[PDB]
Amino acid sequence: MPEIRLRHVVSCSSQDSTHCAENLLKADTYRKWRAAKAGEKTISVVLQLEKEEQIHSVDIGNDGSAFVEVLVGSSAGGAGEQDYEVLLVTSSFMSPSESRSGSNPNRVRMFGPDKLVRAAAEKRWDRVKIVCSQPYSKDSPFGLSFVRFHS
Repeated sequence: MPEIRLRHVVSCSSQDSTHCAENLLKADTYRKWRAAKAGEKTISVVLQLEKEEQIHSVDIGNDGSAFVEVLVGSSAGGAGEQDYEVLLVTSSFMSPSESRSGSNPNRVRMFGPDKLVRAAAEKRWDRVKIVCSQPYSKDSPFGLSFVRFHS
């Protein structure tokens, strides 16, 4: 099919035990991504792609988040987490105020071809780096409701 699904969280830089970033593998179940701790200032989570393919459109739901960046890369080599290419810079969906109880505390957004670099999006990748950014928590953890990709 002309879609892209996740397999497992290859790399991660912000995930808890029960609500770990691996919960993103089950976008339709009963668990989402939640930073390993509270004080959601900036969390990173690199997920793997069940198959190396290109990227034409992406889907990510914000769970009290505000900025969401996504990088692309392949499992080739795998020396450091800096051998990726900025597929789509951080996307601002919410703010650090409505995430509490002033406005939409949760919203889901997506990306297409215009939001992805053509020089890289058309390159077959099989790894993705998702990094959320925005200081909205302090005692309770949070992050994304789910993450998806589609060619």
